[PDB]
Formats: sequence, structure tokens, C-alpha cells
Amino acid sequence: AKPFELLVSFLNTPKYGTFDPTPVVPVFFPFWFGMIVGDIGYALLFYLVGRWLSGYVKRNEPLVIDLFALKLKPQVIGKLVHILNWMVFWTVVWGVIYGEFFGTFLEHLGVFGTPEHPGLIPILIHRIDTAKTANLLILLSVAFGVVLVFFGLALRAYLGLKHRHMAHFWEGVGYLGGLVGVLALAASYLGNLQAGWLQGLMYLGFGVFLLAVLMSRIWLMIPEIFTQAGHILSHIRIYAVGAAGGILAGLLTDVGFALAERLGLLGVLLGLLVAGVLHLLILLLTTLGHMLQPIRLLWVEFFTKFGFYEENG
Amino acid sequence: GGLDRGLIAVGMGLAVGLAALGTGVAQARIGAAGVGAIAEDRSNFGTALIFLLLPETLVIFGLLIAFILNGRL
Amino acid sequence: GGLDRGLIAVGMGLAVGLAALGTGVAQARIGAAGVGAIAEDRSNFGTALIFLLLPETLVIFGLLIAFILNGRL
Amino acid sequence: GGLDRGLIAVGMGLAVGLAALGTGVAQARIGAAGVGAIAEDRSNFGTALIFLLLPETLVIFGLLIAFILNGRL
Amino acid sequence: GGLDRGLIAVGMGLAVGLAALGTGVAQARIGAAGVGAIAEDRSNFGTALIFLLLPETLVIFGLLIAFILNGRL
Amino acid sequence: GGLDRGLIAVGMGLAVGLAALGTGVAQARIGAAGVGAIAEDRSNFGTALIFLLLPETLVIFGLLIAFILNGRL
Amino acid sequence: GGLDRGLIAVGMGLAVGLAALGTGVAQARIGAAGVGAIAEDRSNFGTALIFLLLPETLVIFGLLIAFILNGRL
Amino acid sequence: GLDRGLIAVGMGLAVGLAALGTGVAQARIGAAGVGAIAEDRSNFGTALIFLLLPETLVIFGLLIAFILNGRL
Amino acid sequence: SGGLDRGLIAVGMGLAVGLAALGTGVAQARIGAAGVGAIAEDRSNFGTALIFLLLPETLVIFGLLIAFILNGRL
Amino acid sequence: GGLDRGLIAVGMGLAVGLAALGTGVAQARIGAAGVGAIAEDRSNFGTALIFLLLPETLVIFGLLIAFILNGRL
Amino acid sequence: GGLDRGLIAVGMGLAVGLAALGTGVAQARIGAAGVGAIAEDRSNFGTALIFLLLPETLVIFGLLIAFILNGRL
Amino acid sequence: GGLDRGLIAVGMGLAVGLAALGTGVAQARIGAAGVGAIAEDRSNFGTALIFLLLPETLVIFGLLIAFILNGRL
Amino acid sequence: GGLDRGLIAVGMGLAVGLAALGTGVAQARIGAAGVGAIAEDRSNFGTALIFLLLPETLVIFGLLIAFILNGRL
Repeated sequence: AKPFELLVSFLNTPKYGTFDPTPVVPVFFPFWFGMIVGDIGYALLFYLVGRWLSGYVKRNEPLVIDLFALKLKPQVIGKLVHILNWMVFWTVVWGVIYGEFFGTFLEHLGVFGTPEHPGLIPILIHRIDTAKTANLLILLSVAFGVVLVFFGLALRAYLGLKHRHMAHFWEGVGYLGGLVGVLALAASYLGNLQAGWLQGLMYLGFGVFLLAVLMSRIWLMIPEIFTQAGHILSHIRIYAVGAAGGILAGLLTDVGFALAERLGLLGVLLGLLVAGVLHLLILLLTTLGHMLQPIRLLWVEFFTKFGFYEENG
Repeated sequence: GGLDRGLIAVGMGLAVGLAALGTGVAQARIGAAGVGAIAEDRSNFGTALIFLLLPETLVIFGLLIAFILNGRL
Repeated sequence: GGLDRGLIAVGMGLAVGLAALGTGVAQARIGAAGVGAIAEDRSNFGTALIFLLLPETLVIFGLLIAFILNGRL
Repeated sequence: GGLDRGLIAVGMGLAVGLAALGTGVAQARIGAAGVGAIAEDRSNFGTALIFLLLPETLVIFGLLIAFILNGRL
Repeated sequence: GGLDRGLIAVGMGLAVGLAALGTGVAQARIGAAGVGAIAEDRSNFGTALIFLLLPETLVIFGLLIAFILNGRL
Repeated sequence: GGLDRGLIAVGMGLAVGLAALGTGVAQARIGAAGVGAIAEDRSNFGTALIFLLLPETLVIFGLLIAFILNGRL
Repeated sequence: GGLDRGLIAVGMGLAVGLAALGTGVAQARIGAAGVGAIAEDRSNFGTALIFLLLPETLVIFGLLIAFILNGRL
Repeated sequence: GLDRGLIAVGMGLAVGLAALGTGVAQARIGAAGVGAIAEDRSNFGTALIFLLLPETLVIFGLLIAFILNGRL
Repeated sequence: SGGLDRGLIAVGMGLAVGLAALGTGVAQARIGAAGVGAIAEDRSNFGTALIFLLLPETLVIFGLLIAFILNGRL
Repeated sequence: GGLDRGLIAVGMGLAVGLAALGTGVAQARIGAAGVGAIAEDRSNFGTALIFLLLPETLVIFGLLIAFILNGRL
Repeated sequence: GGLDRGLIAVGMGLAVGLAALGTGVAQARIGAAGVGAIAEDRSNFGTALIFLLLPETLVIFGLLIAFILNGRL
Repeated sequence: GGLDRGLIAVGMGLAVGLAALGTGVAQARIGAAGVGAIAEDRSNFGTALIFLLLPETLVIFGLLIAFILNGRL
Repeated sequence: GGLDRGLIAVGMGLAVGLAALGTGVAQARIGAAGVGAIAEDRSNFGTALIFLLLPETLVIFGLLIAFILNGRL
């Protein structure tokens, strides 16, 4: 579980007292990376790439590069292989709890059942019924975002409890008060519109927010609650990225099917090759941003509150 | 009926697009100065990061109004 | 009679979008000046922050007009 | 005919929106100059802030027009 | 009875907003020169402020045509 | 017929607003040059004002167009 | 029959507005050059005036087209 | 009657865009020329023809507007 | 009735995605222009520039998100 | 009957207007370079004039397509 | 009968106008440096000239598509 | 229901064209510095290439929305 | 039915027009860099050409969507 600290190390180092930073990234980052990347065909390609790097890790072989001046290969490749073949598990399990990826020409070839293809067991999600399923998973994603911010505020509160400059712990519980207040306000406006138990929630949130103000006249504290509000919302991109990738794969599959149905006596031979090369060329640029997004999300969202600023220890 | 749906969709699209455009217009010059500052200001990359990530609240608020009127759908 | 609702919605969208674009245009110059200054102006960091955060009020104005004529809805 | 008030809604939306556009494009260059001026102008911070806050008259006029139009509604 | 009202309102708002945008564009360059001038030209503060206040005659025209359209409204 | 008065009203609004920002962008660079020129141009401010009042031709022409049309209504 | 008239009038307004905008830009750049040119251009004052004066012909063309459209009305 | 207003706004838009393009050209042309004049007093005669060149665009625009009015 | 609604929401989502694309393109323009200018000595900082180039990618995301939800409405 | 006439006319009008705008944008840079060259390129005057002349070929297409569309009427 | 012809006409006009605008923007930037290049690069004149001829590839598409939907009419 | 087909077609066209404009704006500032760098940077040619390669995905996104709306025929 | 194909023609024309605009905007400063380069970079002429041909691939997407929408027609 230890070697995941490579990403944490070269920024997070700080002036001691902090406890949390290391175990959080292996339990979160590969999960959401896999949720983003639902293509099993891409996942097996990445597994083969890990196999390719395993052929170099056995020897010393720093292997250099002409362009990017990479030299620091020898032993960090081992832990990089460890993290990638840890995350391939999450992406392959996400690819099977998600919709199918390749070959499933559901018009004629239903590899796994559906109401449009009677027979074997139906698929759970297809992203044609996006009216309901997308709404539910969006609620799931924003729930994950808000609970992550909750855990961050909780650990900030725990730090404030031990350290006797606990005046900042008071503003820390003020953060949670503002969050529960705006949650009550959202449930009032675009929620189910009831206000029975919501009235107590808004009462307690607003009250504890004013008591947080009562600690001291912090001018910087009153605008930043808006930034905190956007922070839980920023997590929503994780569905849109994977939906874009899924629609890309689906439209490539439909194009291949259309080519292989009409000119099928010859269209299959060219179609398989063109589908493969198109998928690979799309992959080679889109996957960089795909993998860069969630680690940026985790950094800017989680570390920004407690451990980022202490001048690197 | 369906005309109202299309019109409020136009409202959503205009709001989100123009909010994104304003945020990008800010971010372009902010990061253009910031990355040039990085080369010798290696210490100041933290301030550069927060300056660059600050103006995202604009598109946040645009998304907020889009989604509340999408609730009013 | 619901046809006016889409009109007021597109009004929401255009108003907030133009407001966001204008404040982004402002912040583009302001923060770029600030990050350039911030090397020597490490003491004046708080001044840079208040200068860049000043134009944000336009989003507030757009939000309030959108909210009031949405409560009209 | 309820369609009348949607048009006044979009009209006040346009008015407030490009009023915000005007105040943003006004404030951008003057504040970019002022923030750089601060390095010696720590005495002149009062002048810098009053030049920066001067353009807001345009959007207060715009919101006045929007308010009287809403009152006409 | 209501059809004319909305068109009058949207024309009024468009006109006053465009006037506001024009004054913003002018005041951008005017203040960009003036703020840089003032730092030693604090003696010329009087002429700087009157030059900055000069372009407002066109939004005066915009608000007067807004008033006459409101009177017709 | 009243809606046609709305059409001619919005035509007036477009005319006066476009003339307004045309005049603003006209005055912008000229005034920016003049304000910087002031310090040496203490004798030349008389002709600086003269050249600065040239752009007002556009707004007076636009307003007389609006005036003759609102006479026509 | 008035549906024709409003369209013609808004055509005139659009034409004069774009003419004013273009002449505003054209006057702007040459005036910005000339004002800075003045300090040594004490002799070249007459040439500066005619150079600044010449772009108004576009405004003249816009005026004549608007007036002949009004005569058609 | 709608055709008359539509052709009117069309010709107004045409001449407006033509005027705008000529203004954009003439701005930089005059900006170069006037700055040149400081030594180019002898060269003024060659300078003025460059200023006179963009007029053809609004000439085309106005003749198109005239033929549209003749169709009216 | 269904003809108007579907086409109108389609053109709305097209507006949204197009404007978002324009904004992120404008951002990425100057960001990468500065990056390739700095890359001469930034052979060590090439990856550092890369993360700056990928930050404006977020602007597309909300656009096609709302496009997807409007398509799901269709 | 009247529907097609105005539509074809506004289409050809916007076509020729956009073409004129594009060639004006071209000439703005072209002549600015050429005149500055002329100060020593008095010999190369004829060589400069061809670059002024060549952008007109695009509005040749605009006038051609306008005449063709007129013949379609 | 008329709606189709008018709509395809305005489509043709819009397409060709935007093509002319794009090629003008391209030609401005290339020829501005090209003219200054030619004066010393008189030998490189033919080499520099082809870059001016390069942007025409898009307006030839813009005219051929206009031809093809005119044939579709 | 023929209106739906035309509206979704113009939506596809708008999305594709706007995405193309954005990625062209990006590629301009990329390659403008890339080509100038490539004189010294003959070794760094591959490094220059990927910077042009990145913004192309905007075309892919526009083509995606165009093709799904195409399938909605 | 005719209005439908007119609408799809408008969409096609808008798509290709914006695509041409984008590729022209890119090719503008790309060629501007290339012609400056070619003076000493006569050897690097092919490297300039491969750079310039890349944005030309941008407009073919609008070309193909226009072709497939014509096939729909």
C-alpha cells in the first residue's frame, strides 16, 4: 500500500503534525480513474503496456529518452508498474459494471441481453435511458464529492483540536456549517420543496455560521464560502468525461457496423482495420487528459485546505 | 409546451457558453503571465496556481443558474 | 400562455452570460498585472487579491436580477 | 397576451448585461495600470481605489433602468 | 396593447447598454493613460478627472432617449 | 400599428447605441494619446480639447436620426 | 401595411449605426496618430485637420441612404 | 409589402458592412500616412492615393444598394 | 409539436458546446504559445508546461454535460 | 411571392458586405506595410502597388455571385 | 416555392461572405510581412508570392458549393 | 415535422463551425511560436509537433455532437 | 418541405463559413511566421510548408458535413 506515495512526496512534505496525506490516494484515485475509463479494450492495452514495461524493469536499463530527457527510470518504474496494475483492476471492474464497449452490435449481435435483444440476462445500464440512470449517477458523484469535502473538513477540525491555535478550528466547523446551510437551501429550492426537518437544518447551519463569524472579523472568510460551494460541484466532470469516451466508442462501433453491413463482403476487412486505427489514434491523445483530470481534481480539492501551503516543510 | 422547453434550453446554452467564454478569456492571460513567471519564480508556483484556479466561480455560477432553471423545467 | 417563460429564461441566460464575460475580461488584465507584480510585491499580496476580487460584484448583480425576475416566474 | 413581459425581460437582461460588459472593459486596463503603479504608489492607494470604483456608475444606471422596467411590469 | 410595450423596452435597454459599453471602452484607454500620469502628475489631477468625466455625455443621451421612450411607454 | 412603432423604436435604439460605441472607440485612443501628451502639452491642451470634441459628430448625427424618426412616429 | 415601414426604418438605423462605427474607428486611429504628432507638427496642423476630416464621407453616404429610405416611407 | 422592408434592411446591412470594412482599412492607412508626413511632405502626393484606394468598396456597396432600390 | 422542441433544444446545445469550444480554444492558444516559447530552456519543465496546457480542458466538460442532459430530454 | 425577394436580397447584401469587410481587413495591413516601405521604396512603388491590388479578387467573386443571384430573381 | 429559394440564397451569401472574410484575414497577416520581405528579398520574390496564393483554396470551395446548391435549386 | 430536420441540421453546422473556429484560434498561437522556434529547435521538432496535436480534439468533440444529432434524424 | 431544405442549406453554409474563417485565422499568423522564417530558412522551406498545410485539414470537416447534409437533401 506504501509505494503510492510517489505523487504525494514531491509537493506535500510539510512542517510536521500532519497525519493524513498518504493513505487517501490509493483508496480514491484508481477508483475514479476507472470510473472515467470504462473501455475494457483500452484497459487490456494498458495491461499490455505494463507488460512491456515489465520487460524493462527486470534489467536495470534506464532506457533514457531523446526528447523529454527522462533518466530517473530504474526503480521508480517498479512502483509505477505497481500503481498502474493496481488501477487496471478498477478500470476493468468499472468496464463490466458499465455498458459494453466493443463488438456489441446490439442491432444483430447482442453479446449480453437487453429488452431490444431477448434471451440472456439484460444489461444494467445502457445510456439510452439517460433520463433516469444519468440523474442517479450524478447524484452519486456529487455525494462522493460532498463526503470527500466532509472528510477534509473533519481532518482540519481534528488538527485544530490538537493544536492550541484552535481559533482556526472554530472557523473550520464554520465551514461545515456553511456547507450544511447551503445544502438546506438547495434542498429548499431545487429539492423536493418540503421544509419540515429542513427548517431545523437551515437554523443550525446559519446559527453556527454566525457563531463562526463571532470568533473574529475575518474579512477573507465571508467570500471563500462561495469557493467552497463550487468545490463540491467541481467533481461532476467525472461523468461527462466517461460519457464522452463511451459515446466515442459507440459511434465508432456504429460506423464499423454500417460499413460491415452494406459492403460486408469486403467491408469487414477494411472495417476492422479502420476501427482499430481510429480507436488507437483517438486513445493516444484523449487518454492523457483522461488520466490527468482526476489527479488534478484530487490535488486541488483535497490538499488545498490543510497541507498545501506550509512551505514544503 | 415543447416550444417553452426549447426556449429555456436556448437560455441554458447561452448562459453556460458565455460563462465558459468569459472564464477562458480570463484564464488565458492569467496563465500566460503565470507560466512565464514559473521559470524563475519556482517558489511562486503556488500563488500562480491559486490565481489561475480562482476565476472558475464564474462558470460555477453559470452552471448553477442553468441547473436551477433546468429544475424549473 | 407559457411562451413568455422561455423568453424570461433566455433573458436570464444572456444577462448572466454577458455579466460573466465582462467580469472575466476585467479579471484577465487585473490578475495578469497582479501575478507579474507579485514577485517583488510579496508584501502587497493582499492588495493584489483585493484588486482582483473587486470586479466580482458584477456576477452578484446578474445573480440578483436573475433571481428577482425568476421569482417573478 | 402574456408574451409582452418576456420581451421586457430580455430587454432589461440585455441592458444590464452589456452594462456589465462596459464596466468590465473599462476597469480592466485602468486596474492593470494601477496594480503595477502600486509598487511605488503605496501612498497613492486611495487614488487607485477611487479610479477603480468610478466605472460602477454605468451599471448602477443599468440596474436603475431594469428596476423601473420591472416596476412597469 | 402589450405587444408594443416589449419592443419599446428591448430597444430602450439595448440602446442604453450600448451607450454604457461605448463609455466603458473609452474610459478604459482614458484611465489607462491617467493613472500612469497621476503618480507624478498629481498636480494635473484636475484635468485628468475632467478628461475621464468627459465621455459620459453619450450615456446622458442614452438615458434621455430612454426617458422619452419610457414616457411613450 | 403600435407594434410597428415598436419596430421603429428598436431601430432608433440600434442606431443610437451603435453611434454611441462608435464615438466611444473613436474618443478612446485619441484621449489616451492626449492625456499622456499633457505634461509637455500644457500649451497644447487647447487644441487637445478641440480634437477631443471632434468625435461628437457621430453622436449628434445619431441623435438627430433618432429625433426625426420619433417625430415620424 | 406598417410592417413594411418598421423594417425599412430599422434598416436605416442599422445602416447609419454601422457607418458611425466604422468612421469612429477610422477617426480614432488617425486622431491618435495626429495628437501625438502635434508637438512637432505645429506647421503640419492644417494637414492634420484635413486628414482627420476626410473619413466623414462614409457618414454622408449613410445619411443620404437613410434619408432616401425615409422619403420612400 | 414585407419584401420592400426586407430588401431595405438588406441594402442597409450591405452598405453598413462595406462602410465598416473601409473604416477598418482607412484607420491603419491614415495612421501610417500621417506619421509618414513628418518627412513625407514631398511624398504626400504618393501618400494620398493609398488613402483614396479603399473607396471602391463602398462604391460597390452603394451601387448594389442603388440597384436594389431600383428593383424596389 | 415535437418537431419544434427537438430542433430547438438541439440548436441550443449546439450553441452551448460551440461557445465552450471557442472559449477553451482561446485559452489554450495563449497558454501553449507561452509554453512552446519557454520550451527552449524548459526541457526540464516540459511536463510542467503540459499540466498548464490541460487545465483549459475543463471548459468543454460542462458544455457537453448540458448537451448530454438535453439530448436525454430528447 | 414577396417572401423570396427580400430573402434573396438580404442574402446577397450580407454577402457583398462581408466580402468588403474582409478585403478591407486585408488592405488595412497591406497598405500599412506598403506605405512604410515607400519612404525608401520609391523605386519599388510599382512593386508595392500589386500587393495593394491583389486583395480585390475576392470581392470580384462577391460582385459576381451578387449579379448571379440578381439574375436568379 | 419561394421560401426554399430565399433560404438557400441567404445560405449561399453567408457562406461566401464568411469565406471572403477568412481569406482576407489570412492575406492581411501574410502580406504584411511579405511586403517588407520583398524589398530586400527581390530574389525571393517568386518564393514569397505563392504564400499569397495559398489562402484562395478555401474561397474556391466557398464558390463551388454555392454553384452546387444553385444547381440543386 | 420537417422543421425538426432543418433545425437539427443548422445546430450541427453551428456546433461544427464554432468548434473549428476555436481550434483554429488555438493552432494559430501554437504554430506561430512553433515555426519561429523550429529554426534553432530542429532537435525539438517532435516536441513542437505535439503542441499542435493537442487542440485538434475540439474538432473531435464537434464531430461527435454533429454525428449524434445526425443519428437523431 | 422547401423551407426544410432551405434550413439545412443555411446550416451547411454556416458550417463551411465558420470552418473557413477558423482555418484562415490560423493560416494568417502561421504564414506570417513562415515568411519571416524563410529568409534564412530557405532550407527549412519544406518545414514551413508542412506547418502551413496542417490547418488546411481543418476545413475538410465542414466540407464533409456539408456533403453528407447534401446527401440528406
